[PDB]
Amino acid sequence: PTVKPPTARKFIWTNHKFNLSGTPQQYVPYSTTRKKIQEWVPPSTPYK
Amino acid sequence: TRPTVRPRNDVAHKQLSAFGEYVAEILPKYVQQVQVSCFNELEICIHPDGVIPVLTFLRDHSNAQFKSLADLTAVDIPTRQNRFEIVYNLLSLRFNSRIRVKTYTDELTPIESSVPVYKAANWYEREIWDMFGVFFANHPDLRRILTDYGFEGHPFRKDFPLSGYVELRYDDEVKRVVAEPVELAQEFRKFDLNSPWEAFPAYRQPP
Amino acid sequence: LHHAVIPHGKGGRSSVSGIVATVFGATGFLGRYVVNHLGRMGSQVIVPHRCEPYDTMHLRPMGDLGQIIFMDWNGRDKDSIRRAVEHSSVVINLVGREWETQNFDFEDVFVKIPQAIAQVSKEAGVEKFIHISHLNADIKSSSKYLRSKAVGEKEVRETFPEATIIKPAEIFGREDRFLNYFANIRWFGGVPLISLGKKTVKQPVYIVDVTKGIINAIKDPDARGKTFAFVGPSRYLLFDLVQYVFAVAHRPFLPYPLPHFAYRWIGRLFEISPFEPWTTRDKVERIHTTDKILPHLPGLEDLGVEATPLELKAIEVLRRHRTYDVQPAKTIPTS
Amino acid sequence: TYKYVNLREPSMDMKSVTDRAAQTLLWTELIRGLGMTLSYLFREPATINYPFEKGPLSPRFRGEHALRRYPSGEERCIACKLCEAVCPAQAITIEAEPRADGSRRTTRYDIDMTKCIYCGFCQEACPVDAIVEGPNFEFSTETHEELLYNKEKLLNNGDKWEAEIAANIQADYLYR
Amino acid sequence: GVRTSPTGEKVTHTGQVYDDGDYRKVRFVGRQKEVNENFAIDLIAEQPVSQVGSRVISCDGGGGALGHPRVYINLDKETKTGTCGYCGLQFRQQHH
Amino acid sequence: ASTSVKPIFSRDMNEAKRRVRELYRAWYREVPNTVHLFQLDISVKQGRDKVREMFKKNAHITDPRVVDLLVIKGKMELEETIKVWKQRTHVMRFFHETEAPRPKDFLSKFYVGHDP
Amino acid sequence: SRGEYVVAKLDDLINWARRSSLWPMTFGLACCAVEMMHMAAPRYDMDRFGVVFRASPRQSDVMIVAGTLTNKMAPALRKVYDQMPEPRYVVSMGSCANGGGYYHYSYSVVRGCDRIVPVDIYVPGCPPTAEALLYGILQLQKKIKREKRLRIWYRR
Ligand SMILES: NC(=O)C1=CN([C@@H]2O[C@H](COP(=O)(O)OP(=O)(O)OC[C@H]3O[C@@H](n4cnc5c(N)ncnc54)[C@H](OP(=O)(O)O)[C@@H]3O)[C@@H](O)[C@H]2O)C=CC1
Ligand code: SF4
Ligand code: SF4
Ligand code: SF4
Ligand SMILES: [Zn+2]
Repeated sequence: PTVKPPTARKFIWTNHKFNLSGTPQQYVPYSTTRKKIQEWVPPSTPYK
Repeated sequence: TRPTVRPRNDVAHKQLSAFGEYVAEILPKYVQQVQVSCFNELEICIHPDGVIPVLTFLRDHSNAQFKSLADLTAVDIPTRQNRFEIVYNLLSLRFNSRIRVKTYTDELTPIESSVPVYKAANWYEREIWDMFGVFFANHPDLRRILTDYGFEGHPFRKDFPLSGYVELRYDDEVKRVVAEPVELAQEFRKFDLNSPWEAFPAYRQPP
Repeated sequence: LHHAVIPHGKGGRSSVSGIVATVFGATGFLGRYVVNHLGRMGSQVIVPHRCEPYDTMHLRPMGDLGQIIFMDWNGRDKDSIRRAVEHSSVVINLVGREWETQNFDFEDVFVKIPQAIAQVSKEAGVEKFIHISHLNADIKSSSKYLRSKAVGEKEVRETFPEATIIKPAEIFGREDRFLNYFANIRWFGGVPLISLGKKTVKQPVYIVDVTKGIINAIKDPDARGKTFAFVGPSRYLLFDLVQYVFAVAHRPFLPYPLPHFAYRWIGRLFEISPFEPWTTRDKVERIHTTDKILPHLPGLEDLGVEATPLELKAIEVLRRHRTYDVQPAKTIPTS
Repeated sequence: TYKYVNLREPSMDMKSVTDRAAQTLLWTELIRGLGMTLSYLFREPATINYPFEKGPLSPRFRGEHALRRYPSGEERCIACKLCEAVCPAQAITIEAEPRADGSRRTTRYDIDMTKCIYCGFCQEACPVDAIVEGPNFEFSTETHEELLYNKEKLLNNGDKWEAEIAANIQADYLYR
Repeated sequence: GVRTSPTGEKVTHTGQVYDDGDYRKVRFVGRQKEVNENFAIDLIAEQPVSQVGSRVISCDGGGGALGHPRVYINLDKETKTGTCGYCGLQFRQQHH
Repeated sequence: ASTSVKPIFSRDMNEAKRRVRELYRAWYREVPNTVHLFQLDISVKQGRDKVREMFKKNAHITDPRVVDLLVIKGKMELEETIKVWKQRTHVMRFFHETEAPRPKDFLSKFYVGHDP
Repeated sequence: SRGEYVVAKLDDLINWARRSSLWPMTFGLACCAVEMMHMAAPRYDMDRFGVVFRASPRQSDVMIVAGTLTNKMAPALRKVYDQMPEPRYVVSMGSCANGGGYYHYSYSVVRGCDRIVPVDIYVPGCPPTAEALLYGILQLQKKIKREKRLRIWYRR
């Protein structure tokens, strides 16, 4: 890298992080999509 | 020559057509159809009663000498009355040629075991039984070879589902490995890939 | 509530049962069966554990990916308790111990800790709370184990009124300390017993029956604010019951009497062990205490569970003790 | 053409027969084998000093999948689903919808790194060089759930390894 | 950019966030939620609109074979700009 | 000619039943040896009732060829138990000890899910 | 000296001995066993870390599952695991063992060895390089180095 530095991009990490398994910084999977079916909400006023 | 097209060998196409006729003239009682493919392979289609006669002739005759059984397998076609097509692939070191012999059966009709002709058929026939459920009569030792003990069904049948019917797991309560109905965390996704446009007009069927 | 968790599927390993449960003391004998039954149907199980993570490894294969979640908790730390219960719909308390340690005594584990869980669960909004008392709990008992059980059984019933208190008899199973207890006495030659085992009647219950009872109490709306008594189907004398165990294990049986005071004296000797003591003065009290009869409390049959005889599953537990058909012991008819 | 491997006729003269008697009694060919192992005792071993030294690799190495960006910062993926169609293990799952600005972008991009066979077909099918297999091969985990990557984990990898990923693609794209 | 929900959990660039009473949040206790901090929709909005002097312009994403398939964009409408369907860059015709 | 087919072992149901009974006797006399070699937790009576249940399922077959196959599979399943090619897990798979009971009535099925 | 100080140092002595003498029992089931052999080969030489090439099931501290676990093989695996003297760790090597990999949707494959036995480390790849399995083994060593068995017993 000293002789041939890499191309610079504003989105590249500046601080490299090592393997984080087994620490509070570990990756936890989850769904990235939002809810598909919306549920009806009953009215809040009594009908009689 | 055309750099991208496989060349044709018309010499070997004429020699395999002569021998196919030669076989059908000697065993009219069994041969139902002989065809030679466009890449020079010979197929002898027979009645299932001629498995032992036809194979014995091809192994022992002085102009055939097919002394090696390359492979024996089955193919499942649900649309035929006899679903299962049994295929014998043979080799001849004397004449440096190969030949394919095919017969048929169904779930309940047995076929004669070929172990007397080829000792190689012992394990192949167990595999056809285990995976397709075709019973081979007079087999010295017929039983499941590839599937698990107590397995129900024949997994290579076209109607057997890909993921099966049961899955294994370790249960702590009973201190052993148990079998349970299969539930998948991600269902296998089915892709409809076939294009609605004809690819090959040479193989078109009558309407 | 906007909506419940809406169970989906066929009740298998990858289904969703709609049960998000926090099990305290899930690394012991009883929790190893509750977590399995919760994970076998596709439940979210939060397991707060105090021990080394290596000692919770047997719980990982009991659920699908992401269904078993482990946290650190401290018995006297309220914040740690809160983290484990604020996402749950049911909390199950299995914390207990058969001996007093340097840092925890029977008061700490059976009164203060169960009270902290109940109070924090109420403040966090949990709906169902299940506490595990003892059948022989009584403030007038010679065992300090059973006296603290009674005090905790009340402070829980006051902090969380809609709690489902389960009071089982001595449980027997593969990892129990009840039948496995009357088989290691062989290492000391003979089998001491108070009054030769007479005058004591026990009603032991099967581990799986107690576990199936706990699960059905979570799913039954008619178990809130109610107390149960999980007892086996038969009552035996402490003598013939021990006689049966040695028969199944196929070991020599030399029952000789020993007075009450002498048993305590040898009880104190084992208590000096800094590890799990083989026996303790308190343990001797409960082993020689007669199991009570409380007909006014619902039992297993009210939750749909059929009690399992000790004869059908005694061999399962004592198979290991055999070196290299047994006649069933006598029972006490209900008058 | 063919050759015989074991078709020699041993001579039966006295000198030859005595040669095999000395071999039988004095263990000549066994001591010839001890000498070969002695030579290896004085050869420099081939061991490398991992983790301070690493085994050589090449720009074509196939490791941890990752999602790349354009030099402007916009994602390269346009949710075409060619990679999802070609993946022989069905390890990829994708969902897409119009973005707030109207772009064709994914809302889900998961790779199951336990179904994946690390074959490289996903990066051959991609028309915009979005999904690549990077050079990282040290990413073992302690739980099964950490190996189910979602779009956030894959975009973090791309930002993390872009400096090395770009240089490798520069070195090999003329062969593709 | 990343904005946090009233309960303190970050929102991803797809709009995902667990509601306050969702039991699934327990997976983040003693752990973290992986969120990428470089929102692509914001990054491409900072790029200047490129002025050109032709009716039709072509985009390949830059880098030649390292970009995206080459597409031609029509700039006849002055009400809006021409946007590339692949990389999101914008082009405009110079006063005609 | 359509209904004329090749047999497997038995030419009619009367001969087929002979093979069914001989197979049943083989299974009946093996349960005590099976419950002992595998150190099962079931009793011999429970073992012999499971054999009875398995035979009862296929009691409505009227095709001699089908009955021959059921006997062939039974003899194969028997040879695995005698020679201890199975293991305790395989033998106990006939009992389903780790599967919760599934309701058979309409109302119970209605409460849990959509399957009929 | 304090009791909390002696236990801390005793924990470091038992951890040091255990992580410096990992004797693995390798279940070589499929192609992943080949890469495991290259870890024992001269290039990487697992033996120089204290990790012996081959160990019997009763003399072993770690089980490496390298290949596809089928339904006909699962009971044999659990039996070998139950007979390993403790402490015992399991390393899952390759996509087949982690989650079933290329045969995930097969009728005769267990979808991940972690539903038959507990797993401590997952090594991804198909197959993982011999330098990737070695990285996993050294990651199990550090995990054993963080164990605090004695420091938790002293606080009971
Ligand atoms: N076992 C039986 O026969 C009977 C059981 N019960 C009651 O059921 C419950 C379950 O007991 P059981 O599982 O069978 O036996 P165990 O002793 O094996 O279970 C005890 C559990 O409680 C935990 N525990 C003990 N002290 C503490 C503490 N200060 N802080 C946190 N956790 C602690 C233990 O965690 P760790 O292991 O990490 O120390 C362990 O998980 C008990 O409350 C018991 O009184 C009542 C009647 C019969
Ligand atoms: S490397 Fe192959 S198997 Fe793995 S995600 Fe890419 S296409 Fe799928
Ligand atoms: S092939 Fe490339 S552009 Fe298409 S969906 Fe996959 S990653 Fe996105
Ligand atoms: S993970 Fe890959 S290399 Fe390993 S056994 Fe499976 S297919 Fe073979
Ligand atoms: Zn563009």
